[PDB]
Amino acid sequence: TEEEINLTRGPSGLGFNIVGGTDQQYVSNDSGIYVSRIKENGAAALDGRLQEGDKILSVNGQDLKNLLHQDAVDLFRNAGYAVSLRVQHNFDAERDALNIETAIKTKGVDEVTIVNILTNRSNEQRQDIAFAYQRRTKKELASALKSALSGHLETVILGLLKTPAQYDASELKASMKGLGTDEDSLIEIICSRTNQELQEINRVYKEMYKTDLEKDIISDTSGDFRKLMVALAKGRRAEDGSVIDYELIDQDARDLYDAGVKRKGTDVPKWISIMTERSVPHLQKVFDRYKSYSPYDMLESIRKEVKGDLENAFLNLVQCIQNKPLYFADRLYDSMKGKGTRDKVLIRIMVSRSEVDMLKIRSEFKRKYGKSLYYYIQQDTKGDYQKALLYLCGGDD
Ligand SMILES: [Ca+2]
Ligand SMILES: [Ca+2]
Ligand SMILES: [Ca+2]
Ligand SMILES: [Ca+2]
Ligand SMILES: [Ca+2]
Repeated sequence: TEEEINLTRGPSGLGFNIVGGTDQQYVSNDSGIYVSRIKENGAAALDGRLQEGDKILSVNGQDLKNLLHQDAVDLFRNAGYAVSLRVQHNFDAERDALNIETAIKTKGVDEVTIVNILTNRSNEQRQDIAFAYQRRTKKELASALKSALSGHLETVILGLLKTPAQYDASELKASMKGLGTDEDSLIEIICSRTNQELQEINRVYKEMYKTDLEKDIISDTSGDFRKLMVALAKGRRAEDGSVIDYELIDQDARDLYDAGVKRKGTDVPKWISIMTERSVPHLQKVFDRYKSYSPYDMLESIRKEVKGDLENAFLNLVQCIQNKPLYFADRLYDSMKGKGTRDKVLIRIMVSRSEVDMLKIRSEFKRKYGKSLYYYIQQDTKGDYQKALLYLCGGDD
């Protein structure tokens, strides 16, 4: 609510304290000026309209806009004795929840407004919106949208309503439930996640499904492929050390060579040890030093040495080590380049990465393919589903 308040200044000021400004912003999450306290017997106290927490929108009939804290203090002191204040009595989450509700309950469902809200809010902001929606309607927002939406738009929106660890845990469960294991989706998640992401995934997975992620992996996988996936999911890769171990970079490169191209067969345990335990910056230098010894680089060496799920997992792993944004750019390109769309891949990347490194993915994509990721999404998808993806993309080029 907005009310205009007229006060008369006395020798002790207008009678209230202010906080905020462009140089604060950590006290209010924006640049606005807010009333924090009302001094008793001051002008604002006897008037009774000004409240603690009000946002000062206007003073003497000028909209406060991008003011430093001292600039607002100078504005309140030079306003004269008769001052008019246009005030405003997460309120953002409460508003977004109400509009989503009216959108869901609009005849035919306002899918546009739902997308415009949820795809243009951060993940934490979406959690707040979910809290306010359930308090107001006594119904779960995802459940409501699951009935309201359909098709690929439902998949996107429902994915966005999960925390990052919940979404990754649910996609990992989906890739193993039943008899057919989706190795591509399992490999994509396990290979591309950081130690911090995986430690939280292992925690959330246990809470959601009452079973350790490692145990579901052991059930649905076998062979060296099982060993590589169990190793990566532990999320205890060496953290980036302060020193570059050149001796170890060269020896690791020699060990990868001797384990594969140089011999008949492959010492797969040796490959798993090096590529899961060493830090990522160390392994990037290892893969370059490997080119000094081998006529084929690490990816070509993998194609020549192993096959099937093991090959696919190693190829995805080396790409993520070498260049994670380029990895997702290529997977995005693969999901869209030919007939139809691999929507499950396209959606999972856009949901999971839009708030992590979507600018780097778009940069790599545009430089490699000459057209923006935006463009490719535009061509391959349609409708509010397309609009959702384009918002997660963030912009053209
Ligand atoms: Ca409609
Ligand atoms: Ca539905
Ligand atoms: Ca299965
Ligand atoms: Ca070999
Ligand atoms: Ca296509």
